[PDB]
Amino acid sequence: SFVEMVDNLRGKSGQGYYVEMTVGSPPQTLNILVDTGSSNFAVGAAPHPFLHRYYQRQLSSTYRDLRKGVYVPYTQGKWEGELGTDLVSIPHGPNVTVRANIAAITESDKFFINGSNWEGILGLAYAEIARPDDSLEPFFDSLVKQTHVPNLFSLQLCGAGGSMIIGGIDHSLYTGSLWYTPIRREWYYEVIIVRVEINGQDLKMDCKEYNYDKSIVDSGTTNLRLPKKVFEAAVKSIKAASSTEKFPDGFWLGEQLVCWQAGTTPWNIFPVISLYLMGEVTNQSFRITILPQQYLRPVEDVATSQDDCYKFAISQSSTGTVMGAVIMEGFYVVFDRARKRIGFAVSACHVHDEFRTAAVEGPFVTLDMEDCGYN
Ligand SMILES: CCCN1C(=O)OC[C@@H]1Cc1cc(C[C@@H]2CS(=O)(=O)C[C@H](NCc3cccc(C(C)C)c3)[C@H]2O)ccc1O
Repeated sequence: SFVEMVDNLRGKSGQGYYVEMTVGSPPQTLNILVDTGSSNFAVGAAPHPFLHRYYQRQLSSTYRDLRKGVYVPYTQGKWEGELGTDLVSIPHGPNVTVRANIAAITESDKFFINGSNWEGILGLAYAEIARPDDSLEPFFDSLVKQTHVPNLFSLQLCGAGGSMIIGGIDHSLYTGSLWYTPIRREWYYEVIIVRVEINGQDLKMDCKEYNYDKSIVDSGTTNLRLPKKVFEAAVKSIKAASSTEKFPDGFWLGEQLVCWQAGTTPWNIFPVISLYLMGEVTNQSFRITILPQQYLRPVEDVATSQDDCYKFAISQSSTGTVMGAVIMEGFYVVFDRARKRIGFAVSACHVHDEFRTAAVEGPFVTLDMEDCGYN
């Protein structure tokens, strides 16, 4: 019965993908950002310039105050509020109702986005990174304990809406085979990258550099973020491959956006990036290939024209590798919590390049993959 959940997501990689939910009795409708990069369920509970609606605890008869404060600092943006519990449901999700923890946001800073269309956030990662501490059971954990919903979900983010299949895998949302990588540790959705190639060229770095100090799958992050050393190597390789044309130094920093005559974007000059992930069997891995149409996020024409403009969706990180929404977009991603693994398959709503195609290929042989994990 996953068909009811197909296409239940809206938004983009820039402002975030969100799903509709209801909290309290009577049910209060709110759009909630889908974030596999955090573990707190929180909604605006007070007026805000960017909010068109918010959670009103007083109007809910099922609301319960936990008499405890909470705050959450994200890489960018933060909020604080009061903890409590209330009945929660997902209209275009499993037909169930569960009591989960809810952080009523009373104050925030650079958290809500103007015009994003969402007023809350659904942290889908594990309790280990929940605030104030791992005692605050995350939404998905509550859902799985209180109902018969299987312990797993899948995300199909489509750039250029999308689907969040709660409790299973919808075989009609992807093509080819699903390839699985182990979830290294249950806190963020941590994985291990064992090799990286640009246009078939191996970056030739100590694979530990790829996972320094970790690598995570974050639907709540827009770009592909890479550790300093890896970012520099990647940019250097991407520059050479596209040396045909020159771009502002600010462009490679994700500041300036490059434009081209409507339909003249030189995709061919931009290389494909292949990230190899640790597999399920000894010395085995697989790779996902990212096309330029993925790491070149399209943006509105800053001018008064109508030319195709984009922003370099690859940026430097100091908190490890982050496989964000722009990476997830070409693929169907299965967060198989039950079997502690993450699956990747070519999405039905994949990118359409002329002579190239985003892919998930295997199997590959890779020795000493364990040494790729950072400690
Ligand atoms: C798809 C579009 C996503 N977006 C984005 O990147 O910036 C704006 C936009 C929407 C948006 C998303 C988030 C979720 C954050 C984003 S982050 O870029 O901050 C990485 C972090 N996950 C990793 C992380 C990093 C530090 C601390 C924590 C704890 C909460 C466990 C977790 C994640 O939860 C918070 C506020 C927002 O306005």
